[PDB]
Amino acid sequence: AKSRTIGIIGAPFSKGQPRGGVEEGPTVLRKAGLLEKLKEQECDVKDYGDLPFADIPNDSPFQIVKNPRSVGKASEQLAGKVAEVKKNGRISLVLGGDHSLAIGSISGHARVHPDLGVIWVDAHTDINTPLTTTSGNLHGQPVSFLLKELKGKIPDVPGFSWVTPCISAKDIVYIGLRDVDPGEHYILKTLGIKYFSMTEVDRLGIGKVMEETLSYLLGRKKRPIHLSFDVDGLDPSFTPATGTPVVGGLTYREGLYITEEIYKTGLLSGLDIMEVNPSLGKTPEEVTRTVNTAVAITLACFGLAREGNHKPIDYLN
Amino acid sequence: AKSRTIGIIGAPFSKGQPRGGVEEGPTVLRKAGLLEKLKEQECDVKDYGDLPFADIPNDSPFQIVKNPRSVGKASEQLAGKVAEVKKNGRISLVLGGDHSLAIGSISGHARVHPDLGVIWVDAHTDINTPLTTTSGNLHGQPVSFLLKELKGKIPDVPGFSWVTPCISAKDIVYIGLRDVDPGEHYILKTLGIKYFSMTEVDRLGIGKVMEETLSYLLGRKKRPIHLSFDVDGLDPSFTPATGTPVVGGLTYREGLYITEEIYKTGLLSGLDIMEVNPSLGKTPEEVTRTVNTAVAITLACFGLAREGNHKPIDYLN
Amino acid sequence: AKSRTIGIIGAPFSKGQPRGGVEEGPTVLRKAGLLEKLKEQECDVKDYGDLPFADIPNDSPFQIVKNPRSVGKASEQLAGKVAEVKKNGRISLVLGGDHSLAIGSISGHARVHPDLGVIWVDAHTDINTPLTTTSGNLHGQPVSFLLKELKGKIPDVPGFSWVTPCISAKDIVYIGLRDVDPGEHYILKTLGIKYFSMTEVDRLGIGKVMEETLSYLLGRKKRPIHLSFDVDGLDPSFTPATGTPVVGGLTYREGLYITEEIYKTGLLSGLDIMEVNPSLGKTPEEVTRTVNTAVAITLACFGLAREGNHKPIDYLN
Amino acid sequence: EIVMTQSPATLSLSPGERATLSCRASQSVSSYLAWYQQKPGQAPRLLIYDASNRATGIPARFSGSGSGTDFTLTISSLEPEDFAVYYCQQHSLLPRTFGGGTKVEIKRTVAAPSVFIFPPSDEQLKSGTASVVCLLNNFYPREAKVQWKVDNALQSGNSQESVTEQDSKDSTYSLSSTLTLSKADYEKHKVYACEVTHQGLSSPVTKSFNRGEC
Amino acid sequence: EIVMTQSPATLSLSPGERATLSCRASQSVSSYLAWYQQKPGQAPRLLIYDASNRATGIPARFSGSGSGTDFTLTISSLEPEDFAVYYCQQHSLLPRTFGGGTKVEIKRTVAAPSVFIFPPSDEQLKSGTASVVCLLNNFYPREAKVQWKVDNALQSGNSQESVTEQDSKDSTYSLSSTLTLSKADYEKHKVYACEVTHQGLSSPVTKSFNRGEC
Amino acid sequence: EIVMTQSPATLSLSPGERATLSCRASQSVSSYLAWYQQKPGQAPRLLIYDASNRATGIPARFSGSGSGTDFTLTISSLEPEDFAVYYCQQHSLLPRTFGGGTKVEIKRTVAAPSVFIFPPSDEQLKSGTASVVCLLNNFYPREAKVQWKVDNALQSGNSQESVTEQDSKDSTYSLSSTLTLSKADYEKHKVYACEVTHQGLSSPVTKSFNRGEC
Ligand SMILES: [Mn+2]
Ligand SMILES: [Mn+2]
Ligand SMILES: [Mn+2]
Repeated sequence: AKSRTIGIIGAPFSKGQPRGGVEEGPTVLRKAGLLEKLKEQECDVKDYGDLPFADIPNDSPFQIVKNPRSVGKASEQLAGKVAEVKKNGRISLVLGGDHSLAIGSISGHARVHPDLGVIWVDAHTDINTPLTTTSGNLHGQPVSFLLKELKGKIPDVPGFSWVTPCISAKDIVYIGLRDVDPGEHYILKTLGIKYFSMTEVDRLGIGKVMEETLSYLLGRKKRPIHLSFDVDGLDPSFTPATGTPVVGGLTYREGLYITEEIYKTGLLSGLDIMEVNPSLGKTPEEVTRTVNTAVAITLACFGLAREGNHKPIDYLN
Repeated sequence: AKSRTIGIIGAPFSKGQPRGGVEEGPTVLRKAGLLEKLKEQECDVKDYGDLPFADIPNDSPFQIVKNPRSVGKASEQLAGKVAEVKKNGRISLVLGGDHSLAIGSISGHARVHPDLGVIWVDAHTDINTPLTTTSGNLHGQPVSFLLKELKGKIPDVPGFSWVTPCISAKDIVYIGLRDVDPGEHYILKTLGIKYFSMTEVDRLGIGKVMEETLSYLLGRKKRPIHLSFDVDGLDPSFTPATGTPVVGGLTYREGLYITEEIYKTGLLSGLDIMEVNPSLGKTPEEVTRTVNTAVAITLACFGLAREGNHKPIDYLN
Repeated sequence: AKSRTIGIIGAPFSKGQPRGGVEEGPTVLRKAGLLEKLKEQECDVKDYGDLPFADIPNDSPFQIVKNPRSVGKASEQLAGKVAEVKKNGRISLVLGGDHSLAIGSISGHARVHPDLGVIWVDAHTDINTPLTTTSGNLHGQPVSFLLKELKGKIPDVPGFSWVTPCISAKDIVYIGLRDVDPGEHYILKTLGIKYFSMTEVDRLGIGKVMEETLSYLLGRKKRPIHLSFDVDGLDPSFTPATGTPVVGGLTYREGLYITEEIYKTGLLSGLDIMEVNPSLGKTPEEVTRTVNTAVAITLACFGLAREGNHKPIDYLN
Repeated sequence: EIVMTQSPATLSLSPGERATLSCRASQSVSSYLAWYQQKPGQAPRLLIYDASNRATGIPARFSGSGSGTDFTLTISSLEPEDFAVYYCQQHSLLPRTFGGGTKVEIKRTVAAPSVFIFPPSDEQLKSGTASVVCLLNNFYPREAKVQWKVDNALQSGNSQESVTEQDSKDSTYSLSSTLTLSKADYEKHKVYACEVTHQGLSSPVTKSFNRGEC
Repeated sequence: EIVMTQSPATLSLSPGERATLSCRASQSVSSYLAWYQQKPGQAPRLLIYDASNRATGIPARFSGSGSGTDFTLTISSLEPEDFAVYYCQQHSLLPRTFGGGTKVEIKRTVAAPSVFIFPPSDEQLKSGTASVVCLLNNFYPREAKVQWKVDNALQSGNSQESVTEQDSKDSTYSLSSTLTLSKADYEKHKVYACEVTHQGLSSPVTKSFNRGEC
Repeated sequence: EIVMTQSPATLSLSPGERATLSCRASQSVSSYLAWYQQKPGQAPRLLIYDASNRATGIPARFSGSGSGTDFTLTISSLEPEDFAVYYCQQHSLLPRTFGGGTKVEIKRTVAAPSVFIFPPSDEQLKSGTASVVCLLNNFYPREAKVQWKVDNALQSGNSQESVTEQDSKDSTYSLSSTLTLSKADYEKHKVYACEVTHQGLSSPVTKSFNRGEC
């Protein structure tokens, strides 16, 4: 169909976060066999392989921001690949990896659809600047490069000269905030970005939150929706093998309801699955649950309803 | 009272499912001492023992459906026993075992109360035919024998000639659906059966779902209600020792709220507790949690409110 | 500020409950470093040390009530200390320990604020008398000494002659009831005390329950609020190292939402954290989760919102 | 952990009539176990899948019964290609216990081993060791003994035996206890006798030599 | 894992006045432990349940104190039926450590063992073994020695001893070191002396025989 | 558990030019490991923190490269205070494997040990033991042998050796195998020779005495 027409982009990338091991994100998810789990239902599955990311040894850092240039080269390569696969009319499934990849993901998606919107599901806002950071890790700084309102507030980071800020403060909705920096919360209150922390989800319920989210983004104008997802926004009871484990996250049922409502919009146009670290699994059972969680999220993004799904023909024959 | 007047039926039965071990369902639950946990409050506890289920060695299968005749003999024996104990004016507590027992449970209950309704709480619809199955396991096929709308669609299964389809498509409400076959979802959309998957529960909340359930079943006419329950509909964090573990189930609090609202109706007339497998416990702790979960569900069916319960006399004496 | 101005009172006390080990409640929480976790945000942290509780060897019991006099001496010492630190205009953070300490906590708070209210978050009502008890443990009997309606119904317990019943039946709201005695439920229905068991929370959602709670207590008159908290009201998946583990408790997200709404009132005037037993941890991981849970509850009581918090200055500099 | 006890430990049958086999369970499996065909040096092969019903290309003769404690496996029409170690194995209980082993032999007659002791080589004396090898060969059944005699001293522990499979041709067996000694203990003695006691032997046959004879 | 140290290891008291006992904790139990009456060959019985308060049919004389590190157990009015191994045991900390053992003996006087060595039987020489048994009998206290002498060779390790309980009648003891030897080492020697050193003995008493004498 | 293999096992360099060191990873660490300065008897000290970039007060000469399997550590301007055991250690994978050890020695020339055997004291004969101590002293490198000879019997196992560190002054070494015997085995022999084989020695030097000579 128009929905569940998939270009698969694997990015075995880790250089925007400290703990190496999310390079085996697409490796484990492909050996979890997301492709075959799509191929039952009417999915136009087409992988495009993994991207060859060069290793620049002289990736000289910024003041606090470390590894700018290899990350910028990675996201520029990924922006080309995402724009390429969205020329195909597919839905850009990109998965890594960490949030630094989402820069080029949203970039190449905005090259095709400049009118997009972002649902950034994450424990964090990841809205840090090079100035307002504490770690300098670019997986904590993807969003600030992509916001038009932080133009001039973004320093000239080596490797991100190609980056064009493509969305506005109204173009993005956060869901799942429970680990927010004072700089992050100050910027969030500064730009007036619509968000949904764990407080409002516990207040309204996940149905009312998803209702208000789709009313905010698609109630004005039906536009392509780029769900960019972090696994730590779900509770680490389900996803302990994530890079930034923060307790008190969303439930597995809640995330499945989110992705089912996104599929029932049908305006999903790009999916980003990051922070998948099998090396942070204390048991392989932890890895197994986390990977199955991410796969089931992706399947419910591409039509796997919990109520059941069938090919529209008679079965009583 | 009229409520919590219990006939206890244990069925150490496994032949409708593959994994042997749910024969020690009534064994463990009785050695969990559900009787004494009823005997504090005003429960007319009366066990009727376990049923002697014959072992037919020549239980020749159907095409895909395996062991038809011993299962049919089991449910016919159980239909006689359920009709017997509902002649006593009691509430038919039946517990096994697997969903194949619920055929004879609803059968003997409909022999006494033909106007009943079924709340089938389960991860599955279990609405499979002999034709539309993938396993042929009759615990995946109890409901199809009991539906009047599938008359003619049910093949002549050896051992189920006594089975009369007793309820309509409007007579049953599913709660907890998260593992539904395409054949099952097609039949569910075909007959227009009222249901509540995990999507609508995450939308409305368990209070609104139970409200709409009792409005659908008892808002028209006050009729005897046969809650038939599966433990896998609750989340396997609470019940890992079930036959069909499917993640993302209902919470323990939600199931207790369901059973408390059912007790506050007072029209509960028959309870079925199936898929209790202590052999699938990886630890005995898993078995302990699952058994305590099922017992607490049964106690909240028979009046154990979380808010507290007392004999209606003065205690300040 | 006026809020988050803290007097810290540690009470290494256990003699109102059987299982020794909650004496290392303030020891572990202070070596968990709640002080430094307050000192980021604008907290006037001032510890007042631990209280020296005398060991009376001739603590002759009542009929069922055991250790009356050392517990009464403990709560009288604590009532003096709580009244002392509420003369300082601070917010009385008291933490132990068990519910017997909450007697003197509410006592010394009512010495300063006789118009207070109590949010008793607990799995239990703990409203038992010396007559209507089953254990005689005073952590199951704190509330009955503090209720004006049980005057005369309270026997003359040795060591509690100083105790003045300070609140009414309308002055207190229970949240989290799932283990209620028949005597407790009879008294609860007798006095008409507003409460919220797990049934009504599963019905209304934690947002509606907190809304109705603040409407009941502060909708009439803005008054100082003494949140007295038990960790067992939260689910033992998060807090297994509690003295009275009862399954089916509140979620960690729900308790954080409760404490965030309490901070957004700003009328929080005294906090009690009891039943912290590191010796009941089967693993040190259990102790770690439970302690981090209690600390995060306290931080969200003192302003740590999940949505994020910042000092009200510019960060884009 | 339901113990599966196979009632024939081994079996020997010159090819012929019903050679029915048996396995008992410690509990009630109730027709939920399978039969297997571990051939020597081979992967096992499924014979019966659920106590009967003759799985997927089994030829004509391999029925079985049970339901539900003591199960049978009927080898009715023997067909001597079917000489393999057979296995009951429960499945519908964890963990999934196998049977014991049902080595099916051939029952020709009881024959005598042609016993041949062999001195160690002088090349082994160049190695500083000594291994005396006492044959048994072309006999039936495996029920034999070897009693080493080192200037007539009943020794063991220095001796490793070696059991041939039953031959397809003559259904025989061959043994070799290997009295591995040091060269020093070898030089201490000459009379290296090998008392072999077998059923086909009328006597305990003591095959001997002297150190330096052959 | 709070170590419970009982300050009397054992005790001996001819029946009389206060025979108070002691147990110390490694931490502050604070009146949360109990006292026990493990009689010999019997199930233990509760004496004091929480540091005092004289549990449920204890007769007249078994008070105790503590609160909260070093606890006491007063045996004030001895009553010699009460000769049993006693136990403090903490409870309100996991895991629940017991005490050490408080064997209460009787303090008659120090007596001498009537020492009787015994040759192994010739029936034991028919068994191919030999066990020489050296008595001690009717003495006090248990503080004794046995030094076996095999043609006057101080040996041990081949000898297992055996301690009677203190008698109700005469409060005595009886020992038997059992010099279990091979028959071969038995045949090597004759003078089988048993140097017994006890406090009731004035000397190290060496009870001997010769192999083949008695 | 990525194995970190340091390609120089040890190194010896009289102080001078580039003394670059190497460590290899079992996987791709990709510039996420560090270099360390465990001095003898000291706490380790960070040299390089992420494959380069010369951590926080490192003087002038301690660059390195890598990215991302086989990493280098350049000791370019040797500075002989820097003689320490060096360590690569991965970090961005759990668990966090260290390297092997990079003992940096000094390469003066190969010298001969001044070998001195020492009898046990008669005070040790008063202790009922005997330990014969054979020196090696003032040599290079550590590659030596000691073959004890007890009336010329090649023995070991009763001998513990002892390796000095390389001296700051003369860069030498000193060994002492300590032939610890019983007094009984000591009294059995006199000729207590110590065959020392070292590269600075032209011969296997056998330093001897007689029991009771010195
Ligand atoms: Mn994130
Ligand atoms: Mn089911
Ligand atoms: Mn409580």
